[PDB]
Amino acid sequence: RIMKAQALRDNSTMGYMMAKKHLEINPDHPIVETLRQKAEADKNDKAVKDLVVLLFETALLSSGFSLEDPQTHSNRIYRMIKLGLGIDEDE
Amino acid sequence: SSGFSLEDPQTHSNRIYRMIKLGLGID
Amino acid sequence: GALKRAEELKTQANDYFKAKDYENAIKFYSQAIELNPSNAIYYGNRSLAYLRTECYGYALGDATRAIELDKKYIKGYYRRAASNMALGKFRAALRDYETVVKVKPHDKDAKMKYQECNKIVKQKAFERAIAGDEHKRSVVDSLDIESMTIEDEYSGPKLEDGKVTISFMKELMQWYKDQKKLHRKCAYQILVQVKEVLSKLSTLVETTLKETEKITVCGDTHGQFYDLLNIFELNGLPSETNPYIFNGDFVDRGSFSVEVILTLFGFKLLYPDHFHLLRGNAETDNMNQIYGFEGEVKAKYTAQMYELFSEVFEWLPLAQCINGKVLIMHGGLFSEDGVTLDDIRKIERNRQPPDSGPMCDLLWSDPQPQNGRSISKRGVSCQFGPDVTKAFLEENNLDYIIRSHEVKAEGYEVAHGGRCVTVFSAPNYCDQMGNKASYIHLQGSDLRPQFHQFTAVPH
Amino acid sequence: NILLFMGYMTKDNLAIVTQWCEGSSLYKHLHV
Ligand SMILES: [Mn+2]
Ligand SMILES: [Mn+2]
Repeated sequence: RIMKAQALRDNSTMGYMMAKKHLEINPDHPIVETLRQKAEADKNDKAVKDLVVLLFETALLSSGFSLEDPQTHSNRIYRMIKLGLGIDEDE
Repeated sequence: SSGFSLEDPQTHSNRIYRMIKLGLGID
Repeated sequence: GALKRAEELKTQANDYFKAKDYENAIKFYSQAIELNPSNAIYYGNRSLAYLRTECYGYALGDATRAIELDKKYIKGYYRRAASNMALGKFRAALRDYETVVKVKPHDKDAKMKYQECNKIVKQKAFERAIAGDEHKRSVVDSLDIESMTIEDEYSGPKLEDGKVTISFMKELMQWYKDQKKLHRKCAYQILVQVKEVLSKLSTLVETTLKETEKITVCGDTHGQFYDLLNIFELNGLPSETNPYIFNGDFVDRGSFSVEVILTLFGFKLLYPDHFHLLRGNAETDNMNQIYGFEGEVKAKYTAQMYELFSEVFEWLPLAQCINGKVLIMHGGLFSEDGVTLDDIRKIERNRQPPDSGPMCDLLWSDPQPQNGRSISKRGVSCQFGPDVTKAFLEENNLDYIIRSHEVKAEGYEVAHGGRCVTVFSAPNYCDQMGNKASYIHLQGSDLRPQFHQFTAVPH
Repeated sequence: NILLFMGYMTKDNLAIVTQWCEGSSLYKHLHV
């Protein structure tokens, strides 16, 4: 975060100095254990691929990393808001 | 969306983990 | 009135349905409708036998008829909902179930089935909301070609989305005699069209060469157009009368390599049926970087051009089979003799080649004199002598295999117990061979490699 | 007459603090 804001710094070396991301899961946690059961039920369910990506972006943000494009993210939110807010027009 | 950071990113993620739990039917 | 026997028929048919005597139930149900065409109950219970037998087409039909015939048959809507759940018609199931329950609150209820419907649609709605994964916005979204910004500093003719005229292609070859380059909107537009055609072509190309027809086959070019300039001029331009096949290795090195694929991709649009391009074995981003082709692109154009060239390049096929009798590959033989033609059609494109399995048998196998099999390195698991090929060629009905990995004195050799052949297009390939080159000529009447000797050495 | 708003006369600080890479030793890149 600090490096990306240095007004006069040469950023051509960012591909070298940025670290690779590791993901840690809490196995004792509800969402994670139900995700195990659903992933075991069918490995290729696109809903598991959707849920895993939504969890990943949320974790990324709370861990201090900027999102690559925040509009993708906000749009997922605006769709979940509709579902709870009682929009009968699904369109 | 506008480029501001959050004052505490945890409260925001918790609102997400609640919607996710309701959507899945966990609680 | 006919109701007297329709009562017996429906009774006997409900008793047959309960007794699992389904054919007899359906017959006596049909006969009850033959005596009363408009009793909604008969269509109701007939639709239940059609749930039980999975005769769903007439579950849907007779459930609809039952309700059309009596709009106040509440339990008809209920049985329609049962049909809808069996068949996934979820919104209709909710509406039917809601009506039934408010009319009939109960304990052995319609409402467990309504709660199953509720739980299913709740999760499916959540899945529709969190769904990305239709995610494939194009490399060229916002249609950069239709942003105009035309220049014609080259005095270039407009090249349409229709097939590029031969007259320009001849001019383009002259623009290489003169070290001159295409305009960007035309270049983007051809790369879009090239993607669109190439991505649909089979991952193994299949072609039948008639007895009276002859094909000229080409090998590694190392991104120098001079050699193909001459063969096109020498063996006939690559028109329908010169159905060339090129064994890739164009971005193998960079020198005129943009210009090489840029002309080949021009010709491929004009004669797609006759002109066939494979992927070479020195061809991935990894070598596009090492030999500076990525730099040529980034010098001549902004980096999005390299993303489009990456997309375009990723659709190249690995192999071609002539008459089901000759198989063209880059590297050499498969790790086992059991490799089967439809399993080759099931190889997954839109990935880099691996260092194991059929894709780097096709690119990085590397035939020997000595009999057996190699161990995993060099973009590979295995490389070979004759013995596995005796058994491989017997599965698929092949005669011999064509390869383009290795330089040889006359531009070719027939090798591998006589079951394999070499070819390539560049004479003086490298620091590694000062070779002559050749083109294989193949006739449907005579597939023994025949040759054109190419001594036109650049550099 | 009024307490009028002041568009604040801002300052732009372009100071630098050096950063250095703990790069691989020759041993590490050669044998590891
Ligand atoms: Mn090559
Ligand atoms: Mn090679």
